[PDB]
Parts: sequence; C-alpha cells; structure tokens
Amino acid sequence: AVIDAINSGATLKDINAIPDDMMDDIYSYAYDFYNKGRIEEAEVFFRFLCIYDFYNVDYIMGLAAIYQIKEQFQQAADLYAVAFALGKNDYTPVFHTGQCQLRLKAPLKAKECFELVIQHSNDEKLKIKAQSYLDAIQ
Amino acid sequence: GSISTAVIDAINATLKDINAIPDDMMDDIYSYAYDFYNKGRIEEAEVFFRFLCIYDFYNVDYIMGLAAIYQIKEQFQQAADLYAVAFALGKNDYTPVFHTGQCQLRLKAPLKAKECFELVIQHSNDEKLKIKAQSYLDAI
Ligand SMILES: CSc1[nH]nc(-c2ccc(Cl)cc2)c1C#N
Ligand SMILES: [Cl-]
Ligand SMILES: [Cl-]
Repeated sequence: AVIDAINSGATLKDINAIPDDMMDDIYSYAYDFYNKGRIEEAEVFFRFLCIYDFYNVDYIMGLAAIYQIKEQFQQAADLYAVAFALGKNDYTPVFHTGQCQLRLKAPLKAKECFELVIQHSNDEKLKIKAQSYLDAIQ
Repeated sequence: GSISTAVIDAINATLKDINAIPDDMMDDIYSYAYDFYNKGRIEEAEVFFRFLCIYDFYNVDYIMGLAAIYQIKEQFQQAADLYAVAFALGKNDYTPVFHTGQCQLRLKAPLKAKECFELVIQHSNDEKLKIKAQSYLDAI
C-alpha cells in the first residue's frame, strides 16, 4: 500500500498511514526538540514529517527553520519558497527568506523580500520586523 | 509532481549542484518545450517543462511554463501552487497573481480570487492587466 504511494507520488497523508492525533503529537515533539536546542533530533523529526506530507506548510517551515539555524541558508530559502506558495497569503516564509539572503550576501534580494512583506502582509507584527531590517540595510 | 520533487530534494547532492547540464543546453530545451507547446503538443511540452523543473526548480521561466500547462488542462490547484512559487522567487510582475485569481475562481474560492485581483489593481503597473483584473472583480 505504501509502495503504491511511492510509485504514484502521493503522500503518506493521502492514504492515512498514521492517525491524525498521532501526527499532531509527532509535530509537537518535533517542536519540543527544537525549543530545547536538540537540533539533530528536531531535524530527524521534521524530515519525517515532510516525508509524511510534503504539502503541509507548517511541516516545511519547521524543516526550513532547522536548515536556517544550521546556516544552510540556500536550502532554507528553497523550502521557504515552497512554503510560501502552498499557503498563498502568509508572508512569514518571505520574511525568513530575506534573512537568508542577507547571510548569502545578496542584500538587494533581501530588500525585495522585506518590501514584499510590507506591501502585501496583513500581519502587523511581522511587518514591524520586516521594516527594522529594511531600515538597517544600506 | 514538481513541488514534491523539490521537497524530497531538500529533505535529502542534486544534478544542478554538480552543473550536470550547462546553461546553453537548458536554454535549448526550454525553446524546444515551447515549440511543442506552440504546436498544440501539450503532453510533450509538459514532459519537457517537468524535466526542466526537476533540474532547476527555482527558475521563474520554467515554473511559469508548467503552471500555464496545468491551467489549460484545468488542473487549477496545481497551477495556482506553481504560480505562487514563481511570484515568491522574484517574478517581477503580477501576472502569476492574476492567473492564480483565475484558478481560484474555477476552484469555487471567490474570496481567494478577490484577494488576488485586488493585489493586481493595487500594486501592478501594467495598466492592461489591471483592467482585466477589475473585470473579474466586477463579476465577483
Ligand atoms: C488565499 S487568498 C490569497 N492572497 N494572496 C494570494 C496570492 C498571492 C500571490 C500569488 Cl502568486 C498567488 C496568490 C491568494 C491566493 N490564492
Ligand atoms: Cl490555495
Ligand atoms: Cl543582491
């Protein structure tokens, strides 16, 4: 049954391979490892989650955050672009992409990211953070 | 699909990481993909754009070509998802937002579509695209 999803490209979530409440528990445990600084374990758990459902925006954001913490900034930025697309109107991944671009020495790209947050987002606290980066970029 | 390939690659080096296909060859394959597309050979064009997006997913031109094919095929959610990737990457115009609005209308999500068309009117400098977006808004 699982092999069928491997051959059809479907997710494990599409075939309800693990119950909903158990997946919730695994996501909460992943976030616990993350908040405790247990980065290697959080990375295993967020990779597990993204294998289970690679369209879940919160699962992708968790793995992207791990990569950003590990200073794998391009790999983080790649996942953030997917996370943005799947959620359509949440500019948090665009904000974090701006941070990654600064670390990649691409300040004009970073400015474009933070400006996009300011222009489109309805999240006032997020826009405040984005503006503080814009104020600092030369 | 293209998005699942991108995520699996990120979970797990890639072909692009080793410069396995040079720029000029990718340019040629892109032009061949549109040759198929322009002749109505949509299935072959889809294979070629999928090939391009496996090699270099984070490329606005490849993403936009594949999104157009899904919209024509009435695979509206897949099209909307790819248009949003194109916009996030830096696509310097609001055309992917406009087309996402069209897709959301077909998905019976008129409130999502309204948000898309309103973004076009507020932020695009393409006066013709703005008129088109307003005509959809007038109908919602
Ligand atoms: C869920 S309401 C909504 N707000 N913004 C969008 C949006 C933004 C950029 C792009 Cl490229 C496509 C769509 C959207 C949708 N769908
Ligand atoms: Cl959507
Ligand atoms: Cl730059």
